Amino acid sequence: SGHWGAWMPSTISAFEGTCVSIPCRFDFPDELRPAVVHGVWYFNSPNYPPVVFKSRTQVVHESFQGRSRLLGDLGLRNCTLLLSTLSPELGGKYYFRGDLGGYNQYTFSEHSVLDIVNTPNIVVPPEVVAGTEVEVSCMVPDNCPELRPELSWLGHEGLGEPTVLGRLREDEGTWVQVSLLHFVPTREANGHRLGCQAAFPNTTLQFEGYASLDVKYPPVIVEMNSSVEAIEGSHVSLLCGADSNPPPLLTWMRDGMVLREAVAKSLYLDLEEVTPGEDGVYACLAENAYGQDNRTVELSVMYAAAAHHH
Ligand SMILES: *[C@@H]1O[C@H](CO)[C@@H](O[C@@H]2O[C@H](CO)[C@@H](O[C@@H]3O[C@H](CO[C@H]4O[C@H](CO)[C@@H](O)[C@H](O[C@H]5O[C@H](CO)[C@@H](O)[C@H](O)[C@@H]5O)[C@@H]4O)[C@@H](O)[C@H](O)[C@@H]3O)[C@H](O)[C@H]2NC(C)=O)[C@H](O)[C@H]1NC(C)=O
Ligand SMILES: *[C@@H]1O[C@H](CO)[C@@H](O)[C@H](O)[C@H]1NC(C)=O
Ligand SMILES: *[C@@H]1O[C@H](CO)[C@@H](O)[C@H](O)[C@H]1NC(C)=O
Ligand SMILES: *[C@@H]1O[C@H](CO)[C@@H](O)[C@H](O)[C@H]1NC(C)=O
Ligand SMILES: *[C@H]1O[C@H](CO)[C@@H](O)[C@H](O)[C@@H]1O
Repeated sequence: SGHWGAWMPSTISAFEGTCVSIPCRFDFPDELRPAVVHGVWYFNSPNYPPVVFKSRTQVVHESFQGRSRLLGDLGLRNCTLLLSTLSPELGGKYYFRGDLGGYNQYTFSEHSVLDIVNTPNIVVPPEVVAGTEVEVSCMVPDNCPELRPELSWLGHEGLGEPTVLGRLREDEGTWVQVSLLHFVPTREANGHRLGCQAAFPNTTLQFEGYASLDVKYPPVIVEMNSSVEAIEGSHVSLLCGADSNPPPLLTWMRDGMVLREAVAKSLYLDLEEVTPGEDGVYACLAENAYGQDNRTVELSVMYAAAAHHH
């Protein structure tokens, strides 16, 4: 109580070409009773930081000229800063310095890191599995009073209609715009391109961000031979194809014995000089981390080989 100190969000973000208001409050010993309260805003991009604002001499660095103005009264312990027409160069650390005349100048420790962005924020859970309810969100910074972002999805036709949460508060007292997608994805939703757009009315500013859904799903054996009727002594190739994400482990088996095994989309089982001893049921097993599938095929050597003398 009645102490040198400041209060501002450690981090804050805004769209390139827009504005940002950095909420700021500072305090000082009440015993001072200054007739006039002065202040200085400094900028550190990565020992001579450019001056954003300085009430004393009204000096403004060229990078901030006509792009920065102090909001709120310093006499009311309110050092809120507005930065306008933002460009990537303005990204960095901002800190405030109090000046109550005499030797009562004070550079406050707490600062604010401004992040300037050009794409909306799409949040997708690290593991998306088919058959489970999934939430996807588009987040957008909302710290510009003069310009409000309109949020919209791109290529969301198969995922259902969005649910707009609106302006939400995050930590440090900053704001975001959030829109949601709640859906149960099938295997078809794998690779689906998801896009979000942040547009500002009465401007030409339009920001787009895209992401691709990685949908995991169990194997479905889609390629499989029908009942094989082979010629004596011929060559027989059995093919088992499987569709899964991630790619499946394919296993050819007969009589409880693994004939061939490989992590692939398709797996061939080659039988040479086919004899009646090769007759029987062959099984193809497909499995990944999310499920399994299996089919069988009966091999029948029912065609006698013709003699071959020339
Ligand atoms: C330190 O000083 C700073 C600056 O002096 C103070 O910050 C200001 O505080 C005042 C309150 O004293 C605020 O003024 C209020 O603003 C409210 C804003 O809400 C409406 O107005 C907007 C107009 O641009 C409008 O966008 C908004 O949303 C509408 O549009 C959206 C899309 O267009 C849509 O999503 C919405 O649903 C809605 O339709 C609202 O309608 C307003 O409601 C109040 O009546 C009052 O005017 C300033 O905005 C603050 N300025 C800044 C830069 O933050 C700060 O409080 C001081 N600190 C202390 C401790 O005193
Ligand atoms: C946006 O509207 C403001 C007033 O609300 C006006 O000053 C400005 O010129 C407009 N910008 C454009 C590009 O029309
Ligand atoms: C099984 O099917 C694959 C692909 O359709 C084919 O290449 C292969 O020759 C077939 N096997 C037999 C014995 O016909
Ligand atoms: C093959 O799949 C069926 C269900 O599709 C299952 O009941 C059976 O146990 C599976 N067989 C093997 C060997 O995994
Ligand atoms: C600011 O200056 C020093 C900082 O410790 C103290 O005398 C006191 O906190 C004052 O507010």
